[PDB]
Amino acid sequence: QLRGSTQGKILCFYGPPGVGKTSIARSIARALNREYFRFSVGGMTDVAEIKGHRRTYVGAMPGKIIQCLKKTKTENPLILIDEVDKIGRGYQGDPSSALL
Amino acid sequence: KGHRRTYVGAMPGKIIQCLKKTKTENPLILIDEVDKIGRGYQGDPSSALL
Amino acid sequence: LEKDDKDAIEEKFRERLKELVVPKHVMDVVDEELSKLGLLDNHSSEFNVT
Amino acid sequence: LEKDDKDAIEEKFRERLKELVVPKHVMDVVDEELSKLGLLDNHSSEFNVT
Ligand SMILES: Nc1ncnc2c1ncn2[C@@H]1O[C@H](COP(=O)(O)OP(=O)(O)OP(=O)(O)O)[C@@H](O)[C@H]1O
Ligand SMILES: [Mg+2]
Repeated sequence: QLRGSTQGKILCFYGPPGVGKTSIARSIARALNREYFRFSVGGMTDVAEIKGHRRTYVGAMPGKIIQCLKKTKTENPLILIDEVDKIGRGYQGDPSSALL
Repeated sequence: KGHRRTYVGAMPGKIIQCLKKTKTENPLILIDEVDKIGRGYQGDPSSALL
Repeated sequence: LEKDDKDAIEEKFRERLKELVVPKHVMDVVDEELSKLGLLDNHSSEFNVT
Repeated sequence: LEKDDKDAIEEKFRERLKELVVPKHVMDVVDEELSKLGLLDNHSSEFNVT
């Protein structure tokens, strides 16, 4: 409110499982009035889910973040990546670099 | 989700067949073998299923 | 005539974009692919991907 | 004469090339690719790649 126009940020809750890290996300989303959305990252290997496709393939669709833009009409939704701590990284070539 | 009725043989997706064959609007559809869904060309259809 | 299946697509997508404050960068790309979609045969795979 | 043609697509590239000074080496490759580009029927996937 003091610095004019609305702005983004990043955060990282952490604590023992089942303590309510997730519910507060939905509550904060209701409090700030911006739209909510979430998606798991745990155990994924290929980057396409965060990154869509080249669309010369016969079956390509844009990556999930673009779907969330298609549903969440707002250009500043409260995305909630979750359970990064067990991010899938066993494949050759980290998807986590694309995440960064 | 089904096809756009432009492609050959664009029959409606499976839910519509169940709606026709059961001839009533309140079937007890029963998904099976959910465990090994995913990792398609689209990543997975699970979002739409949800 | 409601048979038009070319310029109907053009007007629909052009109308859907008006409300947004479109960046000029994307505006050029969407305009070009509209020009390409508006000349193509209705049933080619290129028309469906576009 | 009026109305659109493929040579207009051939042209907008050429003009983009007209200002910057290309090395003689690549001055050819673009030449043969352009000369090939006109002869294709436009719906062939080869036209997309070229
Ligand atoms: N402080 C709290 N007040 C009320 N309910 C709570 C609280 N913390 C947790 N809960 C209950 O726990 C359930 C799930 O909580 P939550 O998913 O946040 O656990 P978690 O720590 O996120 O688990 P994980 O992080 O492993 O997904 C919710 O239904 C919620 O009602
Ligand atoms: Mg939880």
